[PDB]
Amino acid sequence: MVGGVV
Amino acid sequence: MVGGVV
Amino acid sequence: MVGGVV
Amino acid sequence: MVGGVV
Repeated sequence: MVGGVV
Repeated sequence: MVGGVV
Repeated sequence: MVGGVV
Repeated sequence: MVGGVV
C-alpha cells in the first residue's frame, strides 16, 4: 500500500 | 507533502 | 493514513 | 499488523 499527497 | 508505504 | 489491519 | 502510517 502506498499513498501520496501534494 | 506526505507519503506513506506499508 | 496508509495501513489498517494487514 | 495493525497500524502503518497514521
